[PDB]
Amino acid sequence: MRECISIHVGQAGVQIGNACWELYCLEHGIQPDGQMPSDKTIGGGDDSFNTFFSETGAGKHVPRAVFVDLEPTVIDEVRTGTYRQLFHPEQLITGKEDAANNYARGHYTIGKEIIDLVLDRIRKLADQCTGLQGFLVFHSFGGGTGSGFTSLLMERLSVDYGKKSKLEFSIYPAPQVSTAVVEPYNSILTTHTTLEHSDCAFMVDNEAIYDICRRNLDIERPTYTNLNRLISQIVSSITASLRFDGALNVDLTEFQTNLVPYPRIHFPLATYAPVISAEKAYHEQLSVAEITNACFEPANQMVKCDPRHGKYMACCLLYRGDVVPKDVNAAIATIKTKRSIQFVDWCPTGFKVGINYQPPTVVPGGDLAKVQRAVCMLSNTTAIAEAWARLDHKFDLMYAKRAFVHWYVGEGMEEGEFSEAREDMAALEKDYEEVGVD
Amino acid sequence: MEVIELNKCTSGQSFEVILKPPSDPSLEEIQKKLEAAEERRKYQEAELLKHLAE
Amino acid sequence: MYTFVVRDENSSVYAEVSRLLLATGQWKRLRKDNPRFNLMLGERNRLPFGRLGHEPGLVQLVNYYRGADKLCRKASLVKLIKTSPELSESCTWFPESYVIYPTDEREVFLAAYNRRREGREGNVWIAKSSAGAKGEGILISSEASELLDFIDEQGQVHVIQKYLEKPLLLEPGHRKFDIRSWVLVDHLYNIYLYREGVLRTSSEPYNSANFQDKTCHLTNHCIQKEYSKNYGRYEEGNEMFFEEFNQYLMDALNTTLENSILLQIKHIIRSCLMCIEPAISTKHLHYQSFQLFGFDFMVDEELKVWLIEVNGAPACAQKLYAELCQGIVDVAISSVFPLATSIFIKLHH
Amino acid sequence: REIVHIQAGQCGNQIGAKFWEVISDEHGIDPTGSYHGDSDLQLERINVYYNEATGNKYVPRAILVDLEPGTMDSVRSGPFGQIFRPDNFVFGQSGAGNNWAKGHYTEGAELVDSVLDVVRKESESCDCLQGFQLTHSLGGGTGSGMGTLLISKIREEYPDRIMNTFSVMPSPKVSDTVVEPYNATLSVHQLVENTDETYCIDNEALYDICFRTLKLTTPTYGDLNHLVSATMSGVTTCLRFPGQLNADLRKLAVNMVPFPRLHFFMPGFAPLTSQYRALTVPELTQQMFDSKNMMAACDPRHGRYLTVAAIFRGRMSMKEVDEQMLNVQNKNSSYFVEWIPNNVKTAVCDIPPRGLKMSATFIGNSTAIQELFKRISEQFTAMFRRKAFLHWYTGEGMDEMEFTEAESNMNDLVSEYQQYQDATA
Ligand SMILES: Nc1nc2c(ncn2[C@@H]2O[C@H](COP(=O)(O)OP(=O)(O)OP(=O)(O)O)[C@@H](O)[C@H]2O)c(=O)[nH]1
Ligand SMILES: Nc1ncnc2c1ncn2[C@@H]1O[C@H](COP(=O)(O)OP(=O)(O)CP(=O)(O)O)[C@@H](O)[C@H]1O
Ligand SMILES: Nc1nc2c(ncn2[C@@H]2O[C@H](COP(=O)(O)OP(=O)(O)O)[C@@H](O)[C@H]2O)c(=O)[nH]1
Ligand SMILES: [Ca+2]
Ligand SMILES: [Ca+2]
Ligand SMILES: [Ca+2]
Ligand SMILES: [Ca+2]
Ligand SMILES: [Mg+2]
Ligand SMILES: [Mg+2]
Ligand SMILES: [Mg+2]
Repeated sequence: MRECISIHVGQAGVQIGNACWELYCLEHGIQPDGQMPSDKTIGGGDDSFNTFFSETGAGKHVPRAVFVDLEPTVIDEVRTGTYRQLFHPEQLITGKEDAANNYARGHYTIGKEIIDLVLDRIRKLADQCTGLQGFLVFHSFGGGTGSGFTSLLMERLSVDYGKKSKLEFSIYPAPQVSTAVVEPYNSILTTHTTLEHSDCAFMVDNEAIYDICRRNLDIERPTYTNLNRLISQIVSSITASLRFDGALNVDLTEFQTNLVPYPRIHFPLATYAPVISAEKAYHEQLSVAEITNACFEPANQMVKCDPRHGKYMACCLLYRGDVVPKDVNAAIATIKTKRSIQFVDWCPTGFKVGINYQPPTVVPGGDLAKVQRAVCMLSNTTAIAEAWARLDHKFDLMYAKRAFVHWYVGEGMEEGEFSEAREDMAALEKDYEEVGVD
Repeated sequence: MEVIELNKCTSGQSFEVILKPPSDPSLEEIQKKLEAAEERRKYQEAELLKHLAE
Repeated sequence: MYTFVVRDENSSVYAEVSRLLLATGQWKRLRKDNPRFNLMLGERNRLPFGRLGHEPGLVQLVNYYRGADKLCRKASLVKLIKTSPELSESCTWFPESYVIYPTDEREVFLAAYNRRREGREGNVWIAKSSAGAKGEGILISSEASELLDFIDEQGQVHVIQKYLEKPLLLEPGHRKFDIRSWVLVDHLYNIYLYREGVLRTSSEPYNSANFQDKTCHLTNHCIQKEYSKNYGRYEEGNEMFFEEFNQYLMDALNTTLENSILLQIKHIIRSCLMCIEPAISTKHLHYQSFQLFGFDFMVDEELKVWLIEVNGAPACAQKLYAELCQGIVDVAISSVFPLATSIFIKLHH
Repeated sequence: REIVHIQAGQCGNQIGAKFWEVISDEHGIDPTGSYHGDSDLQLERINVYYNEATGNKYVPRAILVDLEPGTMDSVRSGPFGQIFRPDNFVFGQSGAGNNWAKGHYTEGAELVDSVLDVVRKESESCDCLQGFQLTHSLGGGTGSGMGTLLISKIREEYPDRIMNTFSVMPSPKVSDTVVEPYNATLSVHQLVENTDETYCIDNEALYDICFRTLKLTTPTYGDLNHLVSATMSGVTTCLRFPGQLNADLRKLAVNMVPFPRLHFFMPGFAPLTSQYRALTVPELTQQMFDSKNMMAACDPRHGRYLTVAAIFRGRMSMKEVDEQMLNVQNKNSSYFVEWIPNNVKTAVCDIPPRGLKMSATFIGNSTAIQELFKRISEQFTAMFRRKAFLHWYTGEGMDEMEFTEAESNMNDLVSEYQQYQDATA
């Protein structure tokens, strides 16, 4: 058994972390007080769920998680929430004032003053791991903390934990729910600085989640709570292999090995189905073929783009619920004859499939209906480069006038880091072109 | 289209389906950059305070 | 009201569409780089499809289908026809063609050529590439070696295609021609064939002897308007419209344009566009597409119709700009952005 | 995240007093500092503007400054006069005679250390000081000259804190003295350098609104100040109640100010009131963008919006809010610069202001504000080319060169705006 430490940075990272651990407790049968009746080894053990939960002699199951925000209002929710009893003070880290949506303020000005405290709290969790796998890092692209402090943390983690793997869950900025106008700056700066320190990053575009919530959950004006409970479902299906018995993606390394043949191109596209409104009492239950087919609908992707006009490097199907291999292969055979699914010439045209018999868990009283089977597809397609191109274009429009740049320089950042970061994204865009275009 | 590496456990199973075959900065360097940015902030504040003293 | 941007100032068709839209009082034009548009009249090259459909609250429509180049590039069309099961290894309406680079068919081509030589059948082929415009870069040869030599002397991928040695010749004049059909595909992937086509005719008589003279063989409007005398003696601008051509087919061949030719044209349009529909449909996309296509057809002396190429950014006949451009507004634009009989034939599928 | 409020001079104290009356009403605070509200949202961010004293009393974090006692005696006698901390009244006796030099260099110089003592005392009581807001006019002597002196001294002691002002611009239509253009031009230079955000409240616009829209034949400063307190409540709503957007002063400045000098905002409000009919979301959106609803006498159709913040208050369809905001951008698609993507941000607060079931406040960073500075610059030059009324200032130790420099800097500011009004992508 090898442990995984989750790190949640900034408002988005913290609030999504809160939703994920709520869902983990529902999935593993852990009550809000940390007790787990089904766990017969009191105060210890090396079960699959122990990869995410440690144990006290009193029988409490404690998340292997650290929460970090530069202002205390979001993390205080954790402290006074339903699952407050789960964590202890050492795991919650709040500062006095935030990065004001300013990458440079989160990375340089405030990051320098808090990084050693964060590492020390991380070191304490690591010291309880007999075989630490690595870290899962949740954060937004657009916030000053999520962008600026994360990138500093990732650099220091590569130093303090050279051999360990690091995975990201990153919230890509969407104007429909976005606060700041400088988020394209923060996104590019943090991607540039974090690129060589991340083994595999799952981008979630708030635009896509927002649209899924409006279209499938019939929520007129989705809130962060709506968005985060849907995101937590996707995160859960992605980390389930680390927390349950299985043979696919049982180690953080397996994510890189199965999804990332080229280190820089480490942003798999996630697609999830089915998303069904809980307000609908009766809903026709979708088959293996139908939910699998839905993995090739852009409307169900975590980032809106057209995989028909890209190339696949790797493709994983993660099913939860009443699924058997026979149905998966029958569905795949049909979908291949009907869909545009072109792999790069130097990769096998195939799918790694994992099935977990326990159906998805849904928060009681939430917006998602209980389904008998669901699937999350992780596909590394060049089509996700469309999301880099959009971001890079917004960056270019503002930077050509140096709009807002004085805010970053005023925190000690040099103007050259902008163009340096932008040139990195240009190379990234060219890497995707060279891999997926004829 | 063949299936391979079928692993079964009580909680589920996993396998692979093949349709067609194919054809870091140091700690000192980080502290350097952080202190460089802090010094640039200090220089700019010193200019402000000098301007205000004038 | 509705908003649109113009990013191909060189489009005769959409310059008129834009002009029509403004004259409606319900459309406003914005600067080329304003993202808050409802309609993009995009550029022919590098159209930024990946930036469409991400403006909150805007239904966005573009006048090109991403991926339609597969049909409108000479090399890609050959590859698409030979590999698409829907079009099969062999479909009877496209001339035997091969892609030759200076995934290469330089060998299978010579095989069929040698076979024809041994059969002493018509063994005339025409090499061409979508890199040459204005009749530049074509070579009609009876000898295969002359064809390949001409290819290697260039740097563009080329296709070699059997030359229709027995074309249908209009009379008087013993004159070759081709048919241009305009097809509009809307955001729902309805296929609308404009009721008015045009024949682009050769002014000089067809000479099956020497192919050196690239005039009586190439029916392109520019080659006739500059390289051939008597340009315009038979009809204005070497362009015959369907009423006259239909009347001719009746008088000369006791048949109609619909029966002898248009059935095959409609079949070929359907087959091509239905083939690529899974790959380019915007039915479940965050933005929608329509596109106007120019299909080019040959007719042989047996009244069999052959597809020659598909143009993705076609121009229009001067007499037909108004009607067709108005049709674009009604069928493709106003259908998505409503205001306050039919010139198209809907090809059901 | 505490804000420290400062009000200086006659205008600054009369407008500031009304501001505290209005928001004290919204947060449920009575004239004696006792809370008698009915919703927890009133108190969640009460600390931003109020200190808590024993007995669960709430004391405005407000400092009242003037060089004569008259107006501050009125405040202390006014409706909520007893709610202010008595130590926070700091005043002289000489007055400043509508003279920027007296406020900034002579009379004001003598009093400023006492003001900074009180400011330091409020700051020291803040768990995490967010910054300062100053209410003042630019046309007089104390608010203009001493107000900008205070901002400079505050910037010196608290260089890393945000400085925001509500600055009342003079107009010949609502004028006390001919020297107002001198005082305002001298002050604008200070503001260009030493504030992060300045709400430009134009007494010309306020008069026009009272006259043309509110149908007040003879507007008084009381009538104009009703518009200002309503506007100040609107623009501080996102600071005073739970919210995601422009939550604190620094995040707001980051989203509103693309270039450091261009931080002068045109505020707007709807509905304009001085009526029982419900106002629909479309009406709110159309009005708040209408030039007639702007508090600075500038036509937004004459320039372009760099950034816009819009705050909707009341219970309303947030879907309709997004729908109308996205709509109006298309009706004015050309008046938003295209090189700042998504530069219009919208916030909603369920608490409506007193007497309205819903309302909308508009905050625009528009290049059209250059019209306001051009107006001031012309009035300044008409007198300065003849050195008229200068002796009032040279008599206080000032030299003509200082006027020449202030005028140059404001013309630079105008040409800065014009530069970005012509800029395209
Ligand atoms: N999906 C989702 N997105 C969020 C959430 N909270 C914030 N965001 C998004 O994150 C971006 C803003 O970054 P934040 O995480 O709020 O900022 P921060 O990391 O706390 O850093 P600061 O600037 O110091 O506040 C915007 O694009 C928001 O839409 C959340 O709970 N769920
Ligand atoms: N296989 C063939 N057999 C007989 N004639 C042919 C032929 N291929 C081409 N032609 C003749 O050559 C002319 C030009 O060929 P092609 O269509 O490749 O050029 P092009 O791409 O310029 C057409 P357009 O002017 O519409 O763009 C055609 O109009 C036709 O008359
Ligand atoms: N809106 C408004 N403007 C005022 C008020 N009092 C004065 N003014 C304006 O402020 C300027 C006069 O400055 P004032 O504040 O009275 O002088 P000070 O005491 O030295 O700061 C002129 O432009 C007046 O029109 C007021 O109560 N409301
Ligand atoms: Ca145990
Ligand atoms: Ca590493
Ligand atoms: Ca004295
Ligand atoms: Ca002192
Ligand atoms: Mg935050
Ligand atoms: Mg062509
Ligand atoms: Mg006065």
